[PDB]
Amino acid sequence: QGKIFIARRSLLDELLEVDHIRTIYHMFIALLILFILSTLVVDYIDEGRLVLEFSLLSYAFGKFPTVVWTWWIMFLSTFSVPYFLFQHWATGYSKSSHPLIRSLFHGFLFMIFQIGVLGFGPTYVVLAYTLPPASRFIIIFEQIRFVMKAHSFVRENVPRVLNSAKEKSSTVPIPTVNQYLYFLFAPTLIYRDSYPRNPTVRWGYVAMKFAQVFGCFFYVYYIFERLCAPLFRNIKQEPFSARVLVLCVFNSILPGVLILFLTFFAFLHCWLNAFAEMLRFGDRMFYKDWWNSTSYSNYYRTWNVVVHDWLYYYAYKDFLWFFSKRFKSAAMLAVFAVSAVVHEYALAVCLSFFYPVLFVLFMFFGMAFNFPIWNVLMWTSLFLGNGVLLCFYSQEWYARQHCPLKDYVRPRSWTC
Amino acid sequence: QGKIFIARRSLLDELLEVDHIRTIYHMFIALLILFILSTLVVDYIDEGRLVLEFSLLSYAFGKFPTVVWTWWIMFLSTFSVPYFLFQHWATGYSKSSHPLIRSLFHGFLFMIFQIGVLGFGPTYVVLAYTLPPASRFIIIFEQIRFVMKAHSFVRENVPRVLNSAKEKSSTVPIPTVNQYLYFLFAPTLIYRDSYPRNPTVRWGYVAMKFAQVFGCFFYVYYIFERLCAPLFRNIKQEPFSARVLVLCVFNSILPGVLILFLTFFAFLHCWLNAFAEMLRFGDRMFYKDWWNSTSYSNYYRTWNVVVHDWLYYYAYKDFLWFFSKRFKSAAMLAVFAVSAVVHEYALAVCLSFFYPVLFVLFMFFGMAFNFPIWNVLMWTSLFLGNGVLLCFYSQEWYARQHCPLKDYVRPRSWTC
Ligand SMILES: CC(C)CCC[C@@H](C)[C@H]1CC[C@H]2[C@@H]3CC=C4C[C@@H](O)CC[C@]4(C)[C@H]3CC[C@]12C
Ligand SMILES: CC(C)CCC[C@@H](C)[C@H]1CC[C@H]2[C@@H]3CC=C4C[C@@H](O)CC[C@]4(C)[C@H]3CC[C@]12C
Ligand SMILES: CCCCCCCCCCC(C)(C)C(=O)Nc1c(OC)cc(OC)cc1OC
Ligand SMILES: CCCCCCCCCCC(C)(C)C(=O)Nc1c(OC)cc(OC)cc1OC
Repeated sequence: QGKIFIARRSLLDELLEVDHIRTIYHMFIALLILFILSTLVVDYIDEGRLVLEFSLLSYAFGKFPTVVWTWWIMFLSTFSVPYFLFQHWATGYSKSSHPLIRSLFHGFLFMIFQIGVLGFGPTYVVLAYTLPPASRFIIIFEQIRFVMKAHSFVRENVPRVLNSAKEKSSTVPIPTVNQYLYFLFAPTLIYRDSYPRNPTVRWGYVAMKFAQVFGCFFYVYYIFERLCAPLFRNIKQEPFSARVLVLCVFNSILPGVLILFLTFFAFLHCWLNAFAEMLRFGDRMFYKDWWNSTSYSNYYRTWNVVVHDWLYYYAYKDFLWFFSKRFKSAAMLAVFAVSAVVHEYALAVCLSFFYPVLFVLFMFFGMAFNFPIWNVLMWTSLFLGNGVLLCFYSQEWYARQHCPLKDYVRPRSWTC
Repeated sequence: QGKIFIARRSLLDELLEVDHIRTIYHMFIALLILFILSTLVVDYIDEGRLVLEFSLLSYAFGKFPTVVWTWWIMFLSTFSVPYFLFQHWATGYSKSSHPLIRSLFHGFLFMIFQIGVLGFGPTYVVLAYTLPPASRFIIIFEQIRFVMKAHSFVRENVPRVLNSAKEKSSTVPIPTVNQYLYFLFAPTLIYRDSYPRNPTVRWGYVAMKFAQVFGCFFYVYYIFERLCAPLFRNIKQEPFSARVLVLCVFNSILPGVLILFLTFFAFLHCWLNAFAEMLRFGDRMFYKDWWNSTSYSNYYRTWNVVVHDWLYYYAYKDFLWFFSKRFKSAAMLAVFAVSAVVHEYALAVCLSFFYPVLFVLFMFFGMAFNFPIWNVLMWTSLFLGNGVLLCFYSQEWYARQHCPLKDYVRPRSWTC
């Protein structure tokens, strides 16, 4: 019915000790060194001198004070008002006569809080202040994580209070402020927080892995520059040939697959692991081997098991017993769908589109491969889907960048 | 003083059972499936129908009857006349009075045999019949292997006869015809042949790995087509910009590194292993982990340990005690040098050049990195060297293909 946190170490950290995968990692970072050397040489050729401009990151992270102010107000809101609302509701529930009306009132209050304060704020800051595209993504990912963990907090703390008031003890098991402040930075996503912990904080370890994140970000940056610039920077003498389109979906796979592997590694492994060992909770793995995945169910099961666990437990179970319809084969097909749309939302704000190639891509993916060789099929479909989504998104982004076309129903499909 | 053949299995065959490297292999073959699908789609777009032309292999393997006739005469020569010459020399040596003059006579006879019959034949077939470029490579690699194994045969069988005639026994330990015919197809390169053997012949195994070779060859083919065509097919509106050159040496690394990895795998692992288990001698590994290589000595030590063992034993030891000079630090720097030149020769015949970028590349490599982070330096230098050699060779090949310029001292360096 619940989840057990066991203190096993991260999978990739245990696996990276073997010398072969060690050499794969060294090959990756040698490729990065080659990238930076090629970039410095190209800059020294083009400008003659004065290397290391770093222009794309300056354009993508422009209004950074606005972003950090938005994050400050976001964090203080999601830290203060849900806790205070739950305190008031628990007191008014356990104190006096029939609180079912009061319970529905507080439930509406929390619903409007989450919806208003955590959609309107984060979404309308973007649509009002006209942020850079990458600076929208950080705050929208933050709002998604915050609403997920707030819903987790409430859904975990409701039934305990319910059963304790049914037992009718004045000692209401309300959570404290410090453990909530801890969970707000926890790498997990369920309010049953890191009661299993780590003994000490290896500061060399956290420094190494945080610098690893800081390096992987520049690896993403150099990948974007050296591959997404030559393939996409306004080669728009429109042939509309299927040859050019298939060559884009071919040539964008290497940047696509490198970005996917690298961002998996960076974000999950070292980002979370830095905020794990810095927070004394490195006591849970957050991804099994997603390459060892023949069927689709397993692939979703062990890619970013944080999101998978949150979605599975809360969405699957609660949203399932709420319906228990005659067609329960969609028990996953439903949640993935909204997952799709939330990813669509994640690509709706920062891209200023709604072009749902990820949505229909996921639908074709699932409805085609739900009905060892399966591992090869999974890898080839992953390459092709990654490549097509990357080429389509970059192509539409630069085609709308070509002409502003001043409701965005499928724009820039014609080369402007 | 000698070598011991132990029946340990191939390294990569034992390592490929682990599921992670298994997934790397499946990723590779899924990439190949994506390659062939992209090629069929591009052909169906360009021609409208009538897929699967296979033109480049028809041009590269044109005069195949001539190649197989050359190989037949090569094999029958190197199978008959060295054996007969050694028989006659051993008999005339152990039979009668002072054979030092006769021994020098037979030594000159074998020297002229190897030099004439195994340079002139194979090299002058090429320079007379004007073979396709890839069909030169098969016969020149065959002549190199044949001269190496013939020299091995003679250098192993001389001292045994010497010591046996010093002991003065009429039973001269001459080798038989069948074991020589076996060694001529043996995967090893030392005449101390596969006395350790395998019990049986797994025909499913040899069929699978031979089909694996046949697939890896097409993987090389599709790599060449989809990457070396767009980057190199006569984009010759000469800027002579350092930017275009560094972008070539950058963009040719992925085809370069894929070709190197794949050809290592294909040729060594499955080619040799098919001719190992089909010949009842899979009782020796022929490469350790060359990725786990920090220093240069180890890298050369365990890349294609067949050639390394032949060179090391015969060249190193014999050519070393023949000089034992005051500067013996070149004990490796010498042999590698001739190795370089033989590779240069391997790239002198089939490329119709002598452009020695591999030679000076190897020299800079060694003289710069002889004096974990070393693993990264090795990988980045390997990427850069592979890329520069591939771009230079393809560029010069296509630039000489542009205009024939009808002694080839550094041609096509100007864009024709
Ligand atoms: C059918 C054809 C395409 C198969 C091609 C197989 C090639 C791509 C694969 C199969 C097994 C692989 C090797 C297995 C493990 C390692 C250890 C790592 O530290 C470096 C890469 C290296 C050395 C791999 C390189 C590429 C490799 C040799
Ligand atoms: C400093 C930055 C560049 C490091 C980037 C590290 C990335 C490229 C590396 C480090 C460890 C690697 C993983 C280790 C082993 C495997 C198992 C194999 O079956 C699939 C690839 C996979 C999943 C690797 C993918 C790429 C990987 C995650
Ligand atoms: C830009 C080229 C494509 C790169 C792909 C990865 C980009 C960073 C994604 C980061 C994020 C959002 C956390 C994530 O992993 N996404 C994700 C997931 O977790 C919510 C679950 C999931 O189900 C199997 C599939 C998912 O992506 C398909
Ligand atoms: C075309 C792009 C570059 C691809 C590189 C591999 C091509 C096939 C080579 C096949 C062959 C000749 C057998 C070989 O492995 N060469 C080789 C070697 O053995 C003799 C020893 C050696 O010393 C460390 C270095 C060697 O190559 C640098």
